[PDB]
Amino acid sequence: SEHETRLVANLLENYNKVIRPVEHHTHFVDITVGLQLIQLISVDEVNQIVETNVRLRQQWIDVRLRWNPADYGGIKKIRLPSDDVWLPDLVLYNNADGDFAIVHMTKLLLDYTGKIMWTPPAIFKSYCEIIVTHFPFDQQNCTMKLGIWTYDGTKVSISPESDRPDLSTFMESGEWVMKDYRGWKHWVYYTCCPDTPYLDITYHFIMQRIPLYFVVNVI
Amino acid sequence: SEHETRLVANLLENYNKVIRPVEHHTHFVDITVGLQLIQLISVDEVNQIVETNVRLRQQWIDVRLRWNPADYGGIKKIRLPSDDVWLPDLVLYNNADGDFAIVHMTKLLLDYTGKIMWTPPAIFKSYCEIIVTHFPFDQQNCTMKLGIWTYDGTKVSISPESDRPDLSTFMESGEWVMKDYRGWKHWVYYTCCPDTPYLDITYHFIMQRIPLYFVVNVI
Amino acid sequence: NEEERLINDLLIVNKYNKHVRPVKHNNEVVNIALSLTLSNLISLKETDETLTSNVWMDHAWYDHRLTWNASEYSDISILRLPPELVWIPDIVLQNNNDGQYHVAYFCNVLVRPNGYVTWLPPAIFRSSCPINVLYFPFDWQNCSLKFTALNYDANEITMDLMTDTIDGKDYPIEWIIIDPEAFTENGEWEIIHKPAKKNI
Amino acid sequence: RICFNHQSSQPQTTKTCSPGESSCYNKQWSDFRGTIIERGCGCPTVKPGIKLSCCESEVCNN
Amino acid sequence: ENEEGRLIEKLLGDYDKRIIPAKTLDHIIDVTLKLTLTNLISLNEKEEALTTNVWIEIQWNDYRLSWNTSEYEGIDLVRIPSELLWLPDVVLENNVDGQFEVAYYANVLVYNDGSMYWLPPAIYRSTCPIAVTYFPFDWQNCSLVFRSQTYNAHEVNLQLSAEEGEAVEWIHIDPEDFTENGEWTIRHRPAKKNYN
Amino acid sequence: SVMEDTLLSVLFETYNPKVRPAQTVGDKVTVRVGLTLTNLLILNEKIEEMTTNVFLNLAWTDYRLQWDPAAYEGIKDLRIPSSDVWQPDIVLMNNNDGSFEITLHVNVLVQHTGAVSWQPSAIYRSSCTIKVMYFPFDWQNCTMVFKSYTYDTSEVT
Ligand SMILES: *[C@@H]1O[C@H](CO)[C@@H](O[C@@H]2O[C@H](CO)[C@@H](O[C@@H]3O[C@H](CO[C@H]4O[C@H](CO[C@H]5O[C@H](CO)[C@@H](O)[C@H](O)[C@@H]5O[C@H]5O[C@H](CO)[C@@H](O)[C@H](O)[C@@H]5O)[C@@H](O)[C@H](O[C@H]5O[C@H](CO)[C@@H](O)[C@H](O)[C@@H]5O)[C@@H]4O)[C@@H](O)[C@H](O[C@H]4O[C@H](CO)[C@@H](O)[C@H](O)[C@@H]4O[C@H]4O[C@H](CO)[C@@H](O)[C@H](O)[C@@H]4O)[C@@H]3O)[C@H](O)[C@H]2NC(C)=O)[C@H](O)[C@H]1NC(C)=O
Ligand SMILES: *[C@@H]1O[C@H](CO)[C@@H](O[C@@H]2O[C@H](CO)[C@@H](O[C@@H]3O[C@H](CO[C@H]4O[C@H](CO[C@H]5O[C@H](CO)[C@@H](O)[C@H](O)[C@@H]5O[C@H]5O[C@H](CO)[C@@H](O)[C@H](O)[C@@H]5O)[C@@H](O)[C@H](O[C@H]5O[C@H](CO)[C@@H](O)[C@H](O)[C@@H]5O)[C@@H]4O)[C@@H](O)[C@H](O[C@H]4O[C@H](CO)[C@@H](O)[C@H](O)[C@@H]4O[C@H]4O[C@H](CO)[C@@H](O)[C@H](O)[C@@H]4O)[C@@H]3O)[C@H](O)[C@H]2NC(C)=O)[C@H](O)[C@H]1NC(C)=O
Ligand SMILES: *[C@@H]1O[C@H](CO)[C@@H](O)[C@H](O)[C@H]1NC(C)=O
Ligand SMILES: *[C@@H]1O[C@H](CO)[C@@H](O)[C@H](O)[C@H]1NC(C)=O
Repeated sequence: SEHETRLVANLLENYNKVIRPVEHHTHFVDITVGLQLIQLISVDEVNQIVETNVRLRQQWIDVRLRWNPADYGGIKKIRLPSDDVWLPDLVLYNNADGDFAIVHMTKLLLDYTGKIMWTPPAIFKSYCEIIVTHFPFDQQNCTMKLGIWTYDGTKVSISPESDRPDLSTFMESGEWVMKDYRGWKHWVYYTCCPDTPYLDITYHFIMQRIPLYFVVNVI
Repeated sequence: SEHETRLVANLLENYNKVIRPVEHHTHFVDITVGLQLIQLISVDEVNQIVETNVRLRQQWIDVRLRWNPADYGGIKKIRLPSDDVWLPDLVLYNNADGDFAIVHMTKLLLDYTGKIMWTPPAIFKSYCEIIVTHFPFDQQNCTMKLGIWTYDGTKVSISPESDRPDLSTFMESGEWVMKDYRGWKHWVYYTCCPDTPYLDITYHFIMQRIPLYFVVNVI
Repeated sequence: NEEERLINDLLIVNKYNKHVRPVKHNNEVVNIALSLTLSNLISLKETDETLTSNVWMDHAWYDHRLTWNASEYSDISILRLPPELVWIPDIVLQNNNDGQYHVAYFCNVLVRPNGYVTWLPPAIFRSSCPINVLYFPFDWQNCSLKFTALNYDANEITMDLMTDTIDGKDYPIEWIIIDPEAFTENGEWEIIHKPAKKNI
Repeated sequence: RICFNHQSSQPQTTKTCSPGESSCYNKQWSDFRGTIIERGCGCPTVKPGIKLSCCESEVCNN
Repeated sequence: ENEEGRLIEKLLGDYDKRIIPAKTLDHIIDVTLKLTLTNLISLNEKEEALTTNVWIEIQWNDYRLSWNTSEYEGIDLVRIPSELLWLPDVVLENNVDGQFEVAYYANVLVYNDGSMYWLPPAIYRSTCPIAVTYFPFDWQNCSLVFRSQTYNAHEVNLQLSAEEGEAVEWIHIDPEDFTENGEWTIRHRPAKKNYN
Repeated sequence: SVMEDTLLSVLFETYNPKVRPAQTVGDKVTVRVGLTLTNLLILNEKIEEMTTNVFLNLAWTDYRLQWDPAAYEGIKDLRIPSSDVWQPDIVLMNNNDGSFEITLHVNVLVQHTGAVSWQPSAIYRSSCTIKVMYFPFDWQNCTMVFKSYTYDTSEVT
């Protein structure tokens, strides 16, 4: 505690959470993004909205947050608050009526090399188109488009952590079955700016409905 | 350049927003109150609640907030946040389940003489005796009672800005017709304190119902 | 104005700490007298089992640090202070149904030269009231608002009922207060009894 | 069978279409940030806000 | 070292965000706004409220936030959190709830000449009275009214955006990515500057 | 009380509530997690949710909040606002809304030995799966999972 106290005082002395973590303005900061699906809360077929309970795992290096364990009694990891350091402004582009950014400012893990791992919770309300041609035997393809709001791919780069979401701790639904899920990263160039890419990771979930309630209650 | 920055820095340097704007503690500050009705949102006849969108116009003088334009390049008006200066605590006494005081802390206008004009928005949810003897052809008299919560009429005096509420920007309703509206100021004395008056302005609105939805749907 | 000088002597000069009980020795108790005024009864929803009410709670205590001599500061005999600068008693509704334990509007406190402090914040409370349906629709219900001090133990803070005076004598206020002239009755519920009790 | 497949104002790049494909397209539209051009193989169906062109020659979708 | 730190600490030092950036006494701030509809969520006919998800683009000029790139190695653009800067108080006036402001306070792009590009997303619940004569075969005319909550026409001049010399007198809708509502089809999306 | 002000000034002179109290690098903190149920409010079956009024009962030791009572005229305990001390991030992990943390931030009770007891209150909405085979003659098995969001086994026990 005493060593950690001194360490956190020496780490936040001349730090400014407004500037990107790069050694030169020409480099970019690489952020490894990953999505953990925990619960499927709802599917509104009228308003076309899907509500999910997720974890937004985010890893990146902050080269100003590093120390030397020998000078602090051997400490190699600490838990700083997240409002104390620079964070990426990841926004859900296809948000419908919830929160665009993260609002639960949970603590983050920091090792002596400056590598940061932050894993805050979030309720995602996404605008999902609902084809109803085959209801109650319908399959839906719902997406979650994520990206950096104010920066381009030359200043802040994002890259998926795995080829497909993490559903290892997924709570079974009762109305829906998860058939497939994948994440794809896209590069977008505009006619105005010839060599500036705009990046986004899009996760999709192919959802099959369980048609027992509606067969026993309506058909 | 720098004239209005120097002005606001010299006005808030040794200011204390906790003390009333009076030269001597025995005097009072006069506040001109006015109500602008913008839309009638709803009328709950069961819970006996009327919901309105209003602006609470408030004028008063702060004799310490004054300057001389010649020494500040001719400025005669400025816009200051409302949390920076002393404000009156006007409360809706007949509130039902909304907010008692103002919560939108909008900017206010300040003249070089110290005259202040503050006009914040508010959703008023008022309690109202609803008479249903003649429903759906019923007339309602609904009031909004306003007063200073923690001060008596010897420290903070209030006075209505006009005899009738301001309905110049009133959005027509669809269910109600405005027949008459008027505001009255009251003085109340208690036996325990012979010469201490308690003040309140009460605005009333006489509303007639349009009986068509209930003629075609129930009669 | 001499209020600025008084309030600066009280709060800044005397290094007032608002996270310390108003007592000279740690072993004494702060007596807080409490009252409740019903402004209006909004609803008693039988399906949710929730009473909604508009009440004005009324506190009174003593702070020996908020004392002055009127003769030495003009003749100031009363003072208004924001609740976020002085120590206040945190009394919460324990049987609420939502996450609203506190009053709604943190109004000013009034202080007199002897150190007597008064505070009347208004509040909207949603409380749990189990419904007896045995005689519905000719039922009468018994709803209660239970108030507790969860920041100090009974050896440090004592709750009491407030007192009045008729002819030089004191009596406790064992009831909810209702203005008989500014009260609009509820469309479905009429009040029969409204007692108040300090329970050990 | 050979089309351009670069986007917007990127350096030129080509692709070989599948056997039996004879066309080349050029989609243009504007989003909140600017204008995007999509060049590829075939002739697809586009929503009623896109400037679609199709050509049956070779490297004629620029 | 991110030169951007030197630069931003030079800018935000000696900067008061309460003060309108009017250069001289009779200087009006030209505030240029443009709307982009993302989703039409609903139109409640029992509450006469339109719910929408819009990205409003707001541009203006702050003479205090200008610099010379040669002294800062060529940096010509920087991102500053909106809560540290002076903002025009552009709000939705005809809201049914009390939500005047935007939802996400995004960063502001500041260029070396003082140009400010701010694109905050918002969720709005406007008021539009329903015409019921032809229900359910009806069409509705619903408006979104934007004003400044603090400044008058002697202080700021609200205008619409002009791209390539031609004004943008319409709501912008992405033809490729826009998902249609489910019950409502958008026929017209005009925009105009009005005076009372 | 002057002696209480003095004691508080002494204690919180260099105290940082962000740092976990590990006297030696490698030590773990022992947290005791209890629960007192005040009212089981609802078990909504249309959203698979359970609302309860509860007191959490947490206890741990902070070696930094120690003092000799004889040097402070016999003060043996202190009621301190909860935001001034270090607290473990004990949260409800299986909540159905997005409310992990507690609602009412009561004062902590700190004893001269460093023993910290915190009894906060909350209106929690937890998710439990409903077995819908014998409804309405059914019995349910709803749980409440309580762990630290940030610290793991290598840090707290
Ligand atoms: C449910 O709904 C879902 C959402 O709607 C839906 O998801 C969609 O799924 C499909 C798959 O079924 C996805 O399609 C795939 O997308 C991949 C990613 O596409 C983006 O990235 C491409 C690559 O960009 C890099 O490389 C370019 C050169 O190749 C450069 O020009 C770029 O600058 C960029 O370079 C960077 O990376 C390089 C390597 O990483 C590196 O060298 C370089 O230095 C730099 O760092 C882009 O090309 C692509 O852009 C194209 O598409 C957009 C429109 O989407 C156009 O506007 C553009 O003009 C452009 O044409 C994207 O930005 C693709 O890689 C992948 O392509 C491969 O497969 C397709 C199959 O049709 C081939 O045609 C293609 O040639 C590729 O082939 C190669 O791989 C395949 C196996 O994968 C194999 O045949 C063989 O190995 C071959 O070589 C593919 O198109 C789609 O993106 C999803 N949409 C989303 C998520 O929105 C889902 O299907 C639905 N489910 C249902 C209905 O069941
Ligand atoms: C819908 O619902 C609405 C709400 O329920 C309902 O609203 C009600 O409408 C009626 C009208 O229809 C309102 O009634 C009027 O109220 C006025 C305001 O009353 C208050 O102020 C009075 C004045 O107080 C000053 O003067 C006193 C001496 O005269 C002093 O003692 C005071 O201290 C005070 O002095 C201060 O000001 C002086 C001058 O400004 C100054 O010299 C001095 O130094 C100091 O600064 C009070 O007297 C009065 O108190 C009386 O009433 C309350 C009850 O309300 C009692 O409890 C008190 O004991 C006391 O008796 C109030 O506090 C009144 O002025 C006005 O009275 C005049 O008209 C009535 C008509 O009946 C006469 O009886 C009365 O004598 C007055 O005569 C006037 O006659 C003409 C004008 O008509 C004029 O020539 C003459 O000079 C004089 O002015 C009247 O009663 C009522 O207040 C509303 N209630 C509300 C808002 O809650 C509405 O009607 C409904 N709509 C429907 C159903 O259609
Ligand atoms: C209050 O101050 C006056 C002025 O000095 C003094 O005469 C009086 O005795 C003081 N009262 C008390 C109770 O100390
Ligand atoms: C910008 O700074 C450089 C020095 O690095 C100077 O040479 C140049 O003249 C400056 N430009 C202006 C417009 O002052």
